[PDB]
Amino acid sequence: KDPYFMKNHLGSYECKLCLTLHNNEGSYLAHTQGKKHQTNLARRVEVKKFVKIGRPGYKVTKQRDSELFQIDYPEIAEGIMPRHRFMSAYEQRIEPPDRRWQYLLMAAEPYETIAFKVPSREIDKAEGKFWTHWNRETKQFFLQ
Amino acid sequence: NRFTVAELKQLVARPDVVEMHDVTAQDPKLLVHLKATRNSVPVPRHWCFKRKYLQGKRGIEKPPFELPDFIKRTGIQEMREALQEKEEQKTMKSKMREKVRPKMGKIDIDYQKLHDAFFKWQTKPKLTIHGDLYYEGKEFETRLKKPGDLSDELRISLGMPVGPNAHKVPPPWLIAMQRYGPPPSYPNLKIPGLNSPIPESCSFGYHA
Amino acid sequence: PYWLYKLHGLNINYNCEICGNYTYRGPKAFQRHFAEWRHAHGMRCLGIPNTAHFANVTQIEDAVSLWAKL
Amino acid sequence: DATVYVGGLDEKVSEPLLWELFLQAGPVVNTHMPKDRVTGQHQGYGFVEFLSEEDADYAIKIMNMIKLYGKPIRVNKA
RNA sequence: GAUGUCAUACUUAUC
Repeated sequence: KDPYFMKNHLGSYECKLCLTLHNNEGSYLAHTQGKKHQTNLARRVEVKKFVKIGRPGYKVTKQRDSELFQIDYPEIAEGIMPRHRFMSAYEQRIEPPDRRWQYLLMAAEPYETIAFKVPSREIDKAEGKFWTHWNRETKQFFLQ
Repeated sequence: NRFTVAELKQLVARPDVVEMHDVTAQDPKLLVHLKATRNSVPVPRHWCFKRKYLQGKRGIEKPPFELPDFIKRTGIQEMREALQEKEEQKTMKSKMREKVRPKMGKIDIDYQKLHDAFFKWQTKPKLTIHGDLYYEGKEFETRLKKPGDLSDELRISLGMPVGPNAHKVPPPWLIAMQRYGPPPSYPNLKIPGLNSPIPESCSFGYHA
Repeated sequence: PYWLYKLHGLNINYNCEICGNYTYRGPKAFQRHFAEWRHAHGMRCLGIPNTAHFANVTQIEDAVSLWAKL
Repeated sequence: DATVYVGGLDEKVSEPLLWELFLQAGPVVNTHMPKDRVTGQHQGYGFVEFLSEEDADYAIKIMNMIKLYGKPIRVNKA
């Protein structure tokens, strides 16, 4: 099984390892033994479906600070922290018109997501690890 | 005696036709005048090689034959392939027995279909000009595009369905063209949604 | 190998004064590198555009004279 | 200043396809795609040199949301 | 790519 000897479109034999040609069949088998042929041979989804959704009543309180929202949540009995994220109003269930604002929504696993619309462009940061906290001893979330 | 390439380029009115090998010839001015003529043909590139234009496509794959539509519309190629498949399975005794009592009527497709294919169904091939010469890599250089237009392969690779509506048929980068403005490299370029009507210019670009 | 370098015209020192007096080990290699990005970036510092008339141009003064003559 | 580096492209992308993709924002003078001659495959990066630096900067700043074969293509100044 | 000895194969309606 020689991977270099092939048949051309003229009824001959071609060796692509040394780039040689052979007319008859006796010259292709005799071209493997030699110095040039030897030199050429030597050179070469689960967590989303199991999440319970009961949609309880959230308790969010906003306060205009100057240099902050506080959400009171029940005991979740788990290490999963509620995540906050800022999204646009273009994606909705009914797609209502004149929706060109942004909304910061906080979502948890045993509870529903609470969303607050922000008319301003950029007045704060919606990062989870920058200006957010979640006290598990009192079970209260703070977003600044 | 022999001038350099810079003097031959400055003396001749067309310095683009001057080469490095023409400076050491017997007549640089006559060669510069003959190479920069109107109906002149350049020299082939195989005159300075070392393979005589026949040792390049040694191991490269090549098709055996490219049959046209007029020769393939007569059914002679399938009959020839069937005869070659039937003749390759016969042994020496079957080839020696067919020489004394041969079997007539191998194909017998038609008699006037070939004349109608060569006279009425004749198609003109894709010819070329007399100045366009041939080279070794001329059969593989097929890369030799327009602003405002997109091909089917580029639209399939980028995922942009071309339609009559200007909602998704322009690419989503063109909104950046709504942010910064028109490109300075093409002042006469017209894009739909910014400086062209959306139902009128359905080609997603026009060079006016 | 020495025979493949002697038959193809390699192992010959050539000086190119356009791209900072660089060295080239072949006439065909220098002709291939003349229509390249390095020679174009070297010629763009002097203000000469990348055209076909300055293909065989080596010196900076001859290239400047060819750019001023056109 | 007139050359922009385009990265994040797949191996199935070709040089005429990249030229037709780059010609939508401006005429490119040259396009260099470094590829290995041993395997015959691209490296996923290329350099497009235009006729001016402002057109190359506009093509680099206008190709920040281009997606080819599911992969986002990044354009930077070089 | 060149040299020097052997083999294979082809063309010019050669005899």
